[PDB]
Amino acid sequence: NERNITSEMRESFLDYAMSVIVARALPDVRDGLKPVHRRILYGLNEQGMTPDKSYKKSARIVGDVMGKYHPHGDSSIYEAMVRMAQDFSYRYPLVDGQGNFGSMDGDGAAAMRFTEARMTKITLELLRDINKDTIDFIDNYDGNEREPSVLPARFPNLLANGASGIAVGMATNIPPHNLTELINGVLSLSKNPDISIAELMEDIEGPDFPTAGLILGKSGIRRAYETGRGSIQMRSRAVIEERGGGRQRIVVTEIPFQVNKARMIEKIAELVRDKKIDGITDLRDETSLRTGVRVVIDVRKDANASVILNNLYKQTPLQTSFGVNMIALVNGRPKLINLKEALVHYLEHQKTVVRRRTQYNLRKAKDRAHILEGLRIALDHIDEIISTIRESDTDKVAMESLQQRFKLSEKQAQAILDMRLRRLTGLERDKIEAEYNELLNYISELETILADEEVLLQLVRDELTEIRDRFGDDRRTEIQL
Amino acid sequence: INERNITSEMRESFLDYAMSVIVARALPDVRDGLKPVHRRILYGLNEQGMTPDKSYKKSARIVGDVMGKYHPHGDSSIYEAMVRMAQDFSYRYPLVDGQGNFGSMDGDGAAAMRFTEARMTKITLELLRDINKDTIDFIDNYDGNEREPSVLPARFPNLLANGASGIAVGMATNIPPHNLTELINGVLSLSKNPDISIAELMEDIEGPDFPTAGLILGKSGIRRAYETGRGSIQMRSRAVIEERGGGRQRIVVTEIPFQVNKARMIEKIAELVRDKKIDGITDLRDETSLRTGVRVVIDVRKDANASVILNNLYKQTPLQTSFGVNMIALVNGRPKLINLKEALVHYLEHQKTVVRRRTQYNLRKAKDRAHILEGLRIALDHIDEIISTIRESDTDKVAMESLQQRFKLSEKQAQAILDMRLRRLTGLERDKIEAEYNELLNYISELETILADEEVLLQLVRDELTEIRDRFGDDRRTEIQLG
Amino acid sequence: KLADCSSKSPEECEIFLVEGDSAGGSTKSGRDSRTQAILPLRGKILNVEKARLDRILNNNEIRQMITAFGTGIGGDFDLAKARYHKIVIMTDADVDGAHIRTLLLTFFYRFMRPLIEAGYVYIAQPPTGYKGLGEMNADQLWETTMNPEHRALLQVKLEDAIEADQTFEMLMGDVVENRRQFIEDNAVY
Amino acid sequence: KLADCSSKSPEECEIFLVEGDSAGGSTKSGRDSRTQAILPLRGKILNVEKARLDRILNNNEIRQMITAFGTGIGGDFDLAKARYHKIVIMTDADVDGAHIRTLLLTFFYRFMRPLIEAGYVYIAQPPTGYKGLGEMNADQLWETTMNPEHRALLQVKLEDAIEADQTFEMLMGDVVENRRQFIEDNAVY
DNA sequence: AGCCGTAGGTTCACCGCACA
DNA sequence: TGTGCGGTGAACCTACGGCT
Ligand SMILES: O=c1ccc2ccc(F)c3c2n1C[C@H]3CN1CCC(NCc2cc3c(nn2)OCCO3)CC1
Ligand SMILES: [Mn+2]
Ligand SMILES: [Mn+2]
Repeated sequence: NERNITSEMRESFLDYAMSVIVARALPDVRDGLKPVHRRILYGLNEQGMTPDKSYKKSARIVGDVMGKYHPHGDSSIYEAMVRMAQDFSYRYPLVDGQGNFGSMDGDGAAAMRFTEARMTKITLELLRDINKDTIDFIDNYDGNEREPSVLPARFPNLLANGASGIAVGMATNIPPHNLTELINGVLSLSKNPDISIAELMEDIEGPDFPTAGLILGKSGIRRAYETGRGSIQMRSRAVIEERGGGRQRIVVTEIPFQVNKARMIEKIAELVRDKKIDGITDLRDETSLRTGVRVVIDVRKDANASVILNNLYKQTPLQTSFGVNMIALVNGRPKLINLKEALVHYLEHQKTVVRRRTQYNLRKAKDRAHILEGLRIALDHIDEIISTIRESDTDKVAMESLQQRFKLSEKQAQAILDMRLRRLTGLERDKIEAEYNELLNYISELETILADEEVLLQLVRDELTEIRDRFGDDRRTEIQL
Repeated sequence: INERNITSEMRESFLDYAMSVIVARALPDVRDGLKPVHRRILYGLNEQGMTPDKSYKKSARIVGDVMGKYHPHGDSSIYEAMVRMAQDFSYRYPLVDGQGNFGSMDGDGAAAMRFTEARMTKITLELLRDINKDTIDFIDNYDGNEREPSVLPARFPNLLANGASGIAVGMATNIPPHNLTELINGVLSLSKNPDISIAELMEDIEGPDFPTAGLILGKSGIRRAYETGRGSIQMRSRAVIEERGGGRQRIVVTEIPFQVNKARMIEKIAELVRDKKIDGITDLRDETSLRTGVRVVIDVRKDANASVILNNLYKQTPLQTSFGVNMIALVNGRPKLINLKEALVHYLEHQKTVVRRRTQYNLRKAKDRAHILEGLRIALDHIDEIISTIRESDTDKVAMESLQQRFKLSEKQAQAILDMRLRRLTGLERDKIEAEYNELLNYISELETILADEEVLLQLVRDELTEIRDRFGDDRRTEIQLG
Repeated sequence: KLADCSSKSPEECEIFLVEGDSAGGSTKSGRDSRTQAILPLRGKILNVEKARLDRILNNNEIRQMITAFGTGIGGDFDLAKARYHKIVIMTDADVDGAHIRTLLLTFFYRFMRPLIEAGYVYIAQPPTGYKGLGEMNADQLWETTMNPEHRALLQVKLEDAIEADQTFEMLMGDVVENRRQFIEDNAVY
Repeated sequence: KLADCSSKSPEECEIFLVEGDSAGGSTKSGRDSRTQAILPLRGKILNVEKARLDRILNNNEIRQMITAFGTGIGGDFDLAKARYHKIVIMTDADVDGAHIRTLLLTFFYRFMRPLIEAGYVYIAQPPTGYKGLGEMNADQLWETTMNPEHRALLQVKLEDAIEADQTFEMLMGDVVENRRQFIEDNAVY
């Protein structure tokens, strides 16, 4: 009935601090997701909103996620889903959206009633075999549902899409990467547990932003990869060209990651008006859906456009630094990780997922084989099978007689009873046999995988290699010396 | 398509908007007493099995399924509409069961949909009863991906029971709520006398019955409304004069008029005292509690006549407000001003149609079932022959054809035999089938009997109406004082 | 709130009027920012036929339209000062969008009548099957409704002033009976 | 914004602080309006340990609380002018509710410290398993949390003034590292 | 007058951390 | 000083008829 103010402060604030750290702002090292992002993807998976199906309503998606898994504001859920659909925020979008989904100018997405969404083809790789006992499920916030604790994640999502998060007492800032480079890096690690950062960097050259652009030098990247912290200087793609007659202009076609284009432009205009920068006679955003990003900066006749550009880098977000701070949840706890640690935890997560899948496929195959052996016995002595059932007054007595006479299990006897008459036709009888033989080979194939750790690891390699070829793409961000 | 005359554009855009509002938004249908928004809500609750015996379901999920499948409009319109149906001060017979903050008489809005949960009320099951027995016409939805009902079976006279108020284009509607016991009795007398008059109906339906109780002054306004569909009814709060100590008195209000915001009424009373447009009032408190109930206290000055102050309060504040009855409802998809009888007539005809279409449906379903059972009897009596015929057949098509010609069976009969599981061959199934078939023949006869005689059908509607009455009928809440 | 275009030559410039940001978003992303300006409003706009001048001049959306066009109103209306030669009404393809179009035309007729007479007011024809413009992808909106090579724009014409004056009175005016009579005599269910 | 009570005797009056109108509704319907006042806020409040003096006095929610208590702040504080002998913090039963409590406690300790010393500040205890008070029925909120007969109010007591100054500075102050260290030392997973 | 209730629309307070 | 992103929270236009 009495509460000490010092204790109340320490307990309540810790309660909040911990919750934001482990269940809100920080991503898991295994799937690179936050709880809201994982809940949105899972919602799309359970509702079967696959890329082959048509676009589903954002309202229903958000409404289901909120009620079943995410006990928070609908605006937070919707905004997180929208961000996953933006090709300027996500190096490898996770949500395929229809309608107004926002712009590089900071414009928000249309109200959720108007927009529609589904998974992208790559998101299927995050969810692959999630129902084959690969990952651990947990109780939802109210004990009425079940949710995944982490995703199979068949591609290194944490490093591919990166992440930004402000928590309590810490924050996170991981940049996106090229998928082809990451997978190659992972392949090297699997062949060499003692590989160095320097060697891993032969595969992974540095960050790769969806908005392309340039990176200056390899020192910042190296520092970040080695320690988990480092400053990386980003720069816009800019060229100087003539526009007649004797006059020049600066043309920008790529801007730094996370920079608002409209905001950047106003900042330039502000400096021109305040006379803090000399030589600019006109500023136009010629960006078009059809022509791409194009920001034009007219230069005064005879003024040096190269000097003006260098000045814009110093005073406007035309050059912005990305401060790497790689904090992720490892074994549930926040931790500062380096490139190798991140790759190690992801590789180890891939081994467990493939082993658990194999063990699941095995159990189910054996259970089906057992049921097929029951039906095969039934087909061989179908006459006897009928007589046993015909002379039985109840199902319970029929069961017991079938088990007794044909030395069947309880499951086998039930299957025979559930069998429809149509199963007796020529083609149907041949299907039961055909399935059984295929299943025996399959069982054998799966046992070969579990009996050898190297074969398992090779399968992980082959499956990662398959995704690299299908979803792997070219580098967008140029890294200059 | 180069040009467009401004006048032509205005007429054709405007009539389009107006027509939509009139027939698909603001006006209720005379058959089920619902506007599309509410019908779509109740239907959504039924499709997901959100029945009274089930747990409450999240409001956000409800709104989201309804918005996506049936109602392509803002989420607020849907939510707030569901919220109203859950309030005991808005609906004489609530249609929705709510858990969480669902508003107040003081004008407070419901809590955000993420916090609330809802489900169907027991009485709502009666609106949806027999919806899956071909009683009502279904139509395609706004995009063509779903199906929705044009009207609900409405096993109780919902339009008059809960009433409605809507503002459309070119017209509006204002139908007060009524007592269910009274309504059903009226419907009964009408089914026994097509020539029954308004004055005779009023022997059953004494007048409106508000969820907020209170009083009504006179019968002239009520009579006019029932006779023509238009009339001004004077609603009055329930107020008493009692002693508070030391020779001082107070006015105590325990019931207020329908659709009147309590906090807003109180503020207007405080305004009159502050502006000195009324004298004798020393204090104004709102003592309303869950335990106490509605209780507004108005302290009178010592020796001042409290009855005079009350009278003035009625004239000067919403403590006495009038309900302007304007009974416009959709009759065959057109707006129409109707009286009390015409409303009961169209409702009774809807009930006669529903129950008939129900009996016709059960009859088809039964004949189909008897037909299948005949095919199963032949199969079990000659099971060995049936089994060899299937085994010797390579495909399903071949088996079906062999069964049809060898055993004199229809396509459906043959299919049901193929779908039949082996456990259906047990020793007691042959007798179990014979029993069901016999029962069905008797049942088919009972259904044909009803459809061959219009009086047995009408009487059946009466029994089912009477059954609703006894189970859901309650006491009158609003007292009608004369005059 | 106005999202203007680059050019300042009103003959080739045009301004699109949309219901809000959800529609404005797809519009801004699919437009040609060189000659196409965008003004997102706030849903249902005031019916000038039922409102008095003080009420009209103080409504935010009315003020922005006046400011954006640069023509002034009533007797001060100067056509030579227009910033766009194409004022395009592009409301959503639903019955409420049709109603906002009537509310806009009402305003243009009572305060910017010469603007219509010059053929400066147009009507976009977005495809049906969408609750709002926000539901469409930027390219789909551009190719079917905004691109001058493929789009079909409806130019508003004034034939008979007397009949137009009566039509605006009957439908948008305060007398409900006339409006009820029109509905009855023309409604086809 | 303040929904005050009937009685004007502070000795028996109390004021419940809730997160908003969603929670406020269940609160207003379930209380005793004779002695129970209710002031709904708008979520996370300004952190006074990080914000400047002028910003705090200009903050809309901060002013409403001071006006509600009627005691003034800092040097102009007067306990005899207290409108309620019980200031009850009743945030939602979630992590974000616990955080808002600390924010309010921080506010009461830096500007109305004597209010905590006099035993006027209380912490309500709503049932767990509810995302907010708006999710509860009026009656169940009253019986479990607000009913003097059955509620378990926790009285805030100040023990050590030195340890308290160091706690508020550590948890709510502008220095991140001290707060990170506290988490590392006290975290249990 | 506003207010009854289905409709179209949207804006701005706060926390938390690390970077220029 | 202001911004990136998941969180707590809420308001006020309008049409319509009737009465680093
Ligand atoms: O309080 C305020 C105060 C001011 C203000 C200003 C501008 C402004 F935009 C808004 C303001 N607000 C609130 C906000 C307006 N709200 C209305 C309702 C709208 N609903 C979203 C939604 C929820 C769903 C759902 N679908 N859609 O289905 C799934 C579960 O829940 C969300 C925006
Ligand atoms: Mn619209
Ligand atoms: Mn809360």
